[PDB]
Amino acid sequence: RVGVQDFVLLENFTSEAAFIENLRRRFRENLIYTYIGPVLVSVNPYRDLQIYSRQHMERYRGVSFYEVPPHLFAVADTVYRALRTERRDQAVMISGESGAGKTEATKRLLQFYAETCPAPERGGAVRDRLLQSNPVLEAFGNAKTLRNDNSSRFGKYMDVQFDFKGAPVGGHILSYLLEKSRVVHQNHGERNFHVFYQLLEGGEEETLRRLGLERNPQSYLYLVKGQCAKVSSINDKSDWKVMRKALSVIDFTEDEVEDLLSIVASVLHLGNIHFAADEDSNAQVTTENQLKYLTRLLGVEGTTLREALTHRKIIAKGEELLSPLNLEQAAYARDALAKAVYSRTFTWLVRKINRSLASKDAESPSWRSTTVLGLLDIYGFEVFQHNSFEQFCINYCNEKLQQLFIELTLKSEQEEYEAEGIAWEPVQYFNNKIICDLVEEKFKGIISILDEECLRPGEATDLTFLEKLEDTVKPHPHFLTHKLADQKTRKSLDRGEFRLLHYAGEVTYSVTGFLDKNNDLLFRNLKETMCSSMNPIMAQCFDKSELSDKKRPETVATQFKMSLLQLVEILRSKEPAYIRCIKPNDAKQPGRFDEVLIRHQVKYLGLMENLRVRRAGFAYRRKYEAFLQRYKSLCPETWPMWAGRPQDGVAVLVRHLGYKPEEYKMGRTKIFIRFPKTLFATEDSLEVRRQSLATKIQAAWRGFHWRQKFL
Amino acid sequence: ETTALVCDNGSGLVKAGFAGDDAPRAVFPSIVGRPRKDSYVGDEAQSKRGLTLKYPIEHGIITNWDDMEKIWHHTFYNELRVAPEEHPTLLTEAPLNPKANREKMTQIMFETFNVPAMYVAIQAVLSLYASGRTTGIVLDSGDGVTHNVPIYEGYALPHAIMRLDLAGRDLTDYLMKILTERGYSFVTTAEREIVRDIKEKLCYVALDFENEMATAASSSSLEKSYELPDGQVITIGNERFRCPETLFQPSFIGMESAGIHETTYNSIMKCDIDIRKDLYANNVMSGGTTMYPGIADRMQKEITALAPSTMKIKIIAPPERKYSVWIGGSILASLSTFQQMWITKQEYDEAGPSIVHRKC
Amino acid sequence: ETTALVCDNGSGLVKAGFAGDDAPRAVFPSIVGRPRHQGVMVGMGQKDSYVGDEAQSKRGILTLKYPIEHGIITNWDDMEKIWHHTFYNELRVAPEEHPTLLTEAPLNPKANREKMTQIMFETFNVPAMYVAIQAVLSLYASGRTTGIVLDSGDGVTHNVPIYEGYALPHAIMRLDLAGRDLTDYLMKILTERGYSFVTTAEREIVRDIKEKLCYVALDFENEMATAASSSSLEKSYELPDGQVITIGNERFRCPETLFQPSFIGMESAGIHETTYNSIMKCDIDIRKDLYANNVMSGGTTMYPGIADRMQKEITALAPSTMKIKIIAPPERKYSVWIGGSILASLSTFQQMWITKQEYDEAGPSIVHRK
Amino acid sequence: ETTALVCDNGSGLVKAGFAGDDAPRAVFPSIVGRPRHQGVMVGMGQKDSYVGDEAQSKRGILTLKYPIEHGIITNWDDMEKIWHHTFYNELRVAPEEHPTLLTEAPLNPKANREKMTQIMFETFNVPAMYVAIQAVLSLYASGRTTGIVLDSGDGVTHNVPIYEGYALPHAIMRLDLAGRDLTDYLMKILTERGYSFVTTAEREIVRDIKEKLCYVALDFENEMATAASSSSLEKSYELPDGQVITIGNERFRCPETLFQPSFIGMESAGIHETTYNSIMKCDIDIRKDLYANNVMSGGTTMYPGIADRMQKEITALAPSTMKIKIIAPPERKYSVWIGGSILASLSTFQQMWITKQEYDEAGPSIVHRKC
Amino acid sequence: MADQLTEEQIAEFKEAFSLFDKDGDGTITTKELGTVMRSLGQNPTEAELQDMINEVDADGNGTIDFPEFLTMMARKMKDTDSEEEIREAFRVFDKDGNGYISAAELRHVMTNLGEKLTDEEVDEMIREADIDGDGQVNYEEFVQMMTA
Ligand SMILES: Nc1ncnc2c1ncn2[C@@H]1O[C@H](COP(=O)(O)OP(=O)(O)O)[C@@H](O)[C@H]1O
Ligand SMILES: Nc1ncnc2c1ncn2[C@@H]1O[C@H](COP(=O)(O)OP(=O)(O)O)[C@@H](O)[C@H]1O
Ligand SMILES: Nc1ncnc2c1ncn2[C@@H]1O[C@H](COP(=O)(O)OP(=O)(O)O)[C@@H](O)[C@H]1O
Ligand SMILES: [Mg+2]
Ligand SMILES: [Mg+2]
Ligand SMILES: [Mg+2]
Ligand SMILES: [Mg+2]
Repeated sequence: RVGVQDFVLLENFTSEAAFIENLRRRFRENLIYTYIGPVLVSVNPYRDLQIYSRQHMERYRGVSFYEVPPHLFAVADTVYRALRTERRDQAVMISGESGAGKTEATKRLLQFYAETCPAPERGGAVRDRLLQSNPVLEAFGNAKTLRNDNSSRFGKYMDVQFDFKGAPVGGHILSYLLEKSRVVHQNHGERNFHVFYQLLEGGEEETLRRLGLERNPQSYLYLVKGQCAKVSSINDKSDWKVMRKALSVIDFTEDEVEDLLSIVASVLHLGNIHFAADEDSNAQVTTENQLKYLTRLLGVEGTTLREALTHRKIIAKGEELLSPLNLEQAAYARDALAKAVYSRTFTWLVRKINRSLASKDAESPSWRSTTVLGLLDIYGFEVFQHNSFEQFCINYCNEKLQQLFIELTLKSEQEEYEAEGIAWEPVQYFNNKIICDLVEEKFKGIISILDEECLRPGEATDLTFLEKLEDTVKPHPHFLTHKLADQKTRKSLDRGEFRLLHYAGEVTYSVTGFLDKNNDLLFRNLKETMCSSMNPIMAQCFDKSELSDKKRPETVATQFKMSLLQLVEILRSKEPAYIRCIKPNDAKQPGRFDEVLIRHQVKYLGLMENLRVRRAGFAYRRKYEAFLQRYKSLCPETWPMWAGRPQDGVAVLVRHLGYKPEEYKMGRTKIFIRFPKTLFATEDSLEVRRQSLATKIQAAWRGFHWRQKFL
Repeated sequence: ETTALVCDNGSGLVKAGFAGDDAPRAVFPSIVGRPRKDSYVGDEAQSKRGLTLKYPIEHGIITNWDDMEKIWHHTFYNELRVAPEEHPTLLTEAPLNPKANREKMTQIMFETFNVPAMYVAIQAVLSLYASGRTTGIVLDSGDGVTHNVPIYEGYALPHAIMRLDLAGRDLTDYLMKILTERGYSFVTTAEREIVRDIKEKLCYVALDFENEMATAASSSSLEKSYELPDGQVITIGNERFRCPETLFQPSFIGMESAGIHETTYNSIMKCDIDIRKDLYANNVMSGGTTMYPGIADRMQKEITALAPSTMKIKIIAPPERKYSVWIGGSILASLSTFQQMWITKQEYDEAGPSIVHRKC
Repeated sequence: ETTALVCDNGSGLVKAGFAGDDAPRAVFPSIVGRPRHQGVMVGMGQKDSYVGDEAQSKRGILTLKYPIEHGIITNWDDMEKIWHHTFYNELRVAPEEHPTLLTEAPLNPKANREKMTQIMFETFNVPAMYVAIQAVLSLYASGRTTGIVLDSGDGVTHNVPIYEGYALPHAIMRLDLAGRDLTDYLMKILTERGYSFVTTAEREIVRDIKEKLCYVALDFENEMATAASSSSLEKSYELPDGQVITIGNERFRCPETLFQPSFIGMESAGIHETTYNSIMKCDIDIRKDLYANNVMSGGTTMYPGIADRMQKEITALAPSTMKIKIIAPPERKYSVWIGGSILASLSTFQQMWITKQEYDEAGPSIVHRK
Repeated sequence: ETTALVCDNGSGLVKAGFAGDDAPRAVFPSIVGRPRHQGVMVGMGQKDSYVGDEAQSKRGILTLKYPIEHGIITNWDDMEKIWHHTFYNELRVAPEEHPTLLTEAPLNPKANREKMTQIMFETFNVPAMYVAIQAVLSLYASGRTTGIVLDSGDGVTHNVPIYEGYALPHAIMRLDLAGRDLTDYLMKILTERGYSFVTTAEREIVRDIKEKLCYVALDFENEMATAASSSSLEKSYELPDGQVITIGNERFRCPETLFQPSFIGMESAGIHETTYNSIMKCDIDIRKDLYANNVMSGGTTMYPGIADRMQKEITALAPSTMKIKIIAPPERKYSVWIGGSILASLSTFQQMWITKQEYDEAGPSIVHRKC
Repeated sequence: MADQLTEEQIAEFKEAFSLFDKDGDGTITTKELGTVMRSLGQNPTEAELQDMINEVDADGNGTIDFPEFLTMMARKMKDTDSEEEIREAFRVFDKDGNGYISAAELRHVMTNLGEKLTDEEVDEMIREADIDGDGQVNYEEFVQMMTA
């Protein structure tokens, strides 16, 4: 082998350079996978490595985590066989940067379950539906950024669902954290969701005529703000044909696809609506050419839409009151309808795929079994030279998925030692709860102060919001601004910005566009206008029962918080696993290794801190039966069978293997091994002992081989 | 669940609901009826009224406290279906009220309803939240009080606050007086609730009172008819704009004050020379007595005659004028910087009901 | 970026910028305003105090105070707010990067430059600072080594005769009558027509009238008789509430206070006699070259007709053979700052800064030795 | 017969009499009342308009108008009715036969002095007239050539320092806050106990409460803490229908508006700091003799404890070697009129009148040359 | 050694040896010693056979006589492996623990691990280790077959 396959082995473990050297050392020899104890680190090779063929899923099937070099198949077997024996739900969490290999990892987990599980026909159906739907979810949910061409701007959650017989019953697919602000407002050098550019470049002329769309993306106010309408690396004229096949393979009718494209076209037209002031400063729609097409494409009456874009409705003593919108609020109402229509249509595509994965079983006795092998493909810590509302929300997501990592993994491991009766001191850790509360706490957090400045009376602005962070979170140890900073720090941090000391280190946020991006003023007038729609998809996105909600419209930060609280809750019930994914270049190519990028990956993924904690705790555990039945062949007193208690058989076996008192612990029902070195030494001893087992079988076969065909 | 309650105890209607709703859930009259149950409240009394109907609030002051406990009990228990012990309560008041009125609201919220924390806002301040502004002069006009509060960039000007004990109930009594000139008699407390609906449906503000008076004298063209609950038909003419004119000429009550337009201009003229420009461009209106057709047009015509020829005079009369105090409370009690403004029951134990003057 | 700061802390306006700029980057009123009223709206970020142009924009709800009066800093806490706003908000720099040239009137209290030095070195941690006399700087801006400078700001009028670069310190005249005394006298005057201005926010409106309507009569008794005869001299001004006010002999009674300080009850002779008295305290060989070089600076010299009146008045005083000449540049209002820009850019000046190391060796009293 | 007339046109009271008299002959409110409701009894002698003590007694059926606000005559026809009532009904004289001394606040519009002269000559036909300054007159009554006079009436408070018989016009202060501003604050402040005085006639009831129950607290925060802790400072007043009303800290919160004008949203210094600011505008040589001669004048200076408060509050400001003394005589509500009698009687005043001849040579602008 | 051969057992072992001797030379090839032991149903390893052959190959001739074969048979009879030991030796290679292994996964371990089977020996094993054609061996039953 090349460099140490498990970072808990390296001895200089407090040093960032020795870690990056072992990545650099292994990677350039095509060893793209390396562990941190049970956690996987996966480096994207940007080329075909044939390590995923059927023979590799066989090579890893049921093999123990220490016999073989790291791979997704080694994690997949581990999380599967946990589910298959503890019968309690699991969650494989994949995270890492845009272009780091999260969605290619997700594809190789599904190919692995389909080939390893008992039911290859239903495994094939759940694989194929979750893979063939991918070009659709990428077209509607990814977008171009300053860095990568195809950044996934949502968390995609996916299950394969298993019975107690260990066969795939069905699947699930869910989508938690769609970046709504991007539908309407991109930063410089970033483009809107791919479906728009794929529609305009790739569409048939008859379709674009039907939709009222011209080819040049700069003619649409929602496509042009990015200033990158044309890109050399992306072939929109060809991804469209794979996207349209993918809709057709999810069993969409051509009627559903024309209903769907009419919404993509409608979002383009919704951006082209221009308001101007009446004499009372009320908004009036100046044009008619957009509303002409929106009347057909959204299937809503043109005067009703013209009214809803320009008035907000309240309902009081049964009376209904239209109050007209100032043209700043009409711009927010137009844009809130674009974000609403797009979000609900993406949620509808996801739910449309999900309902085709469902169990075919009667959900009735003897039905008494559900177990889930959940996957999450979620972004890593997003950091740029210019960070906005988008990165603030994304980095708040990775703050909370770390707070959950502490709760589910670093606390449950201490409670495993105390339950198994091991007298061991807890590993010191830093706790995100102080930073989660800085962002989210009910009337103290940044999201609550940001929602206040969207709702507050008067000439509120991004800079007046920053002055209010400065006064409200004033004493806080993990928040800073240019005003609050000392002079040593004020050279590194400007007047348009604040800084959060996230668990993985500082990120610095420009306040510009925080109030424009947090506003999602979808008034009920726009909801009930859409509930009445003759487009079948909009009649399922907007529902007559929602009009009972008496509240003011929630902002995009609150909607992200409330859906992040649902992603945390959907994982909190399940036992985790982790893959951390590393982008070796900001511009693809194989073999090239950017250490200024990879040192930033290794920083913000928190790999050094996870290693410090994981090396201080124990590396391995098994129930004494599951330890003994494996390793007994090394110890003649336990071979072929041990007659005593399982714990007693392990007790003689660890004397036979010569473990010193610092290397192991005998817990209540689990053996523990502290250092991976002891376990590697034991697994290497078992690997030579297997030669004797084969020799005995071969000698026994050769003792039978003659007698059945002579005399 | 435990959002703030927002409760605009108006002189004519209770409006109540939760901080975060875009409109009140409960809207019902501040009426207790007793037969002529031992009593009825709100919509139950307004429909059973064949009852002696009494308002516990007159001119923004709670005159009867035992009927106000019944209205608060009906508000929380029957209308909002809510336990007050779970929710902090934002109440409202007119400016320049008695101090006993706040103190006894404060005591009854903590010692009868066991509210966790409470606050009393001035109603014309809340109306500036619902209109989205921190500079403007608010003309708020309800059932019992018409008052002006000038505010500049979030600072109120207590010396330039004006109050007039004339609003919608005094107009209802005046319409009920004028209608006797036609031979229509209304003298029962139930008949006063008939004449309030006549006022709300038939009346308007004349752009020029003497020209409409000449129009109704020379022609039947302004007349309209109303059908009584008894089935009779009542025909109304110059009474449609005689009634609301009493805001602009309050001498028809026999009051001595300046009009609603002069009281609004006199507030601007008590303000500092610099701020008057942003007040003239931001005359906000709220409360149901600002709901007449033509009133924002009359009010602009009148303030244009008082103010200098170069000033742009604007009047902000939203379609939801009638609920802007409650919508403003819904916004206020939702602000994260407001959650330190509440009087909490611990603070009400260390100092008695008089705490409300230090806190509000 | 180790360029020098030049800060001209006037009584009325701060002028500030970097040495070798053409003109000041910051020019804002030398005021701190505090809200005098009840902050009922919980939502918006109310500040306990406002400085400069935001104080001037919010002025109806503030009480405005000037820390500098008569060129003397009377409130050091408000003055630290002004210097903090100058460096941090208007110029957007750290004073630790930049040696700071400050300005002061002649014949001031000694504690005024000690405490100004203590604040620069112990509060703003400035690397080096200096305190120049303002009317010397106006002579660098005028492109001269010889002349008498009449500088009038918002708090003080002072005369400094300089010959071949030697200021003559016994012949320096100071007069604590300038632009704010002319505002306060225009407030006394304007009541005669019925216009009442009394608040600190209304003083700024009377200042704006004075800056736009007023001029210096070439002969006061003839302009007074002209304004009594007909409305030919009367002009109109429109207040923030849109009221129109008409002003008449009040347009030249206000500026006349410089020529007749007895209008504000002062015993002093006016700016023409103070200039001539300063020239006549100088050596006889020097006088001819002072008469031909009366430099004027600061905003109170900006009136129409003031250089024509000053020339007439000094010609009545001076011998008939002299060529009495008055230098009143269009940039008069910034000449003290444009001089401090030139001075702090001179290579010869870089030894004359007080450095922080010299303020560590001797206390605030170091400023009397440089 | 043709002895001089003296007429102190207050904001609130007309004080009038002959220059021989020891006190004003006619003292009455400076109000015109007009009937509000419609008269129904035919042959009842109801008038078009009422002045002074008739308007003050018929005030249930009238709206009361004051033509002077802050010492400026805002309504000149109502003011002609007040002067006509003064001469013909109250004094019982022809003004065409008496040289008439009038009074004014120091920093007035010149149209007030001009039109007050045009009316006295072209309407009332007076033989000669003069417009003295109210705080200068109050010094003649006080028996002195040196002192700083603080005069507070119904509409103006003003400080005029005079030394050895010379005024210092730069040191003169005017504050548009006196008795009507203290009444309007008491009308607002009585709403806290739930008494709603609002009409122009109820302003006369709150005026009569202020004149009977209000006093100046010697130490405002110690009185506030005392009235918060006891009923001992509470007093009753019986309204004209027979309702008893009780007031407490409103008694000394009302006059505190003089020492804290910020109570009515006014930005000014209090009357004590305005007195000190006038002494500090005077020459260092005269300040010692101003501190020992603070004359207090006009009806707003009548509150119990206002001399003691004012002596305490200036003693806190001046150098502690100064003998600050305050001259608050029993008659100080009429010292402007008593001082105008002395002035109009002086043998050396008799060339200072603006005569009818001089008003025919030059129009109303003759006043500024003489006064 | 651990037991002494009965003359009847010597005669049965000599009769089995006669199929390899055939022409009457009285001697068998050094590797073919394993074939005659395996004809008599012993399970000798190639390393055991080499460790015994190292003490008789000392003068060459590629072959060993009947008495030294009979002596090496008496060596192998000391410490024969148990049915449960061979069953558990398969159980250690079972990936699911259920009692079944595939013909391909058996071919994998049998060709990877020392004393390797030839492809012909794996084909002759898989001929009936998979009993009827589904591609799987029940190794517990196959060990009870192989130990018969
Ligand atoms: N459409 C209307 N036109 C005129 N007056 C109205 C209208 N709607 C309500 N009002 C009147 O205003 C009063 C109710 O206004 P509201 O703001 O609810 O008062 P309050 O705050 O005292 O409860 C009643 O007198 C009612 O008749
Ligand atoms: N155009 C002008 N005409 C007359 N006075 C002016 C003019 N411009 C400025 N001033 C007055 O000059 C003073 C400010 O002058 P400045 O030189 O900046 O004084 P300072 O140095 O003391 O701050 C103010 O009183 C201002 O009103
Ligand atoms: N004893 C008093 N206590 C308080 N205020 C008084 C008293 N007597 C008169 N006043 C007030 O003084 C004012 C009248 O005083 P006066 O000197 O005549 O003023 P003016 O000359 O302006 O009319 C009125 O405001 C009146 O209410
Ligand atoms: Mg992806
Ligand atoms: Mg109301
Ligand atoms: Mg200056
Ligand atoms: Mg009166």
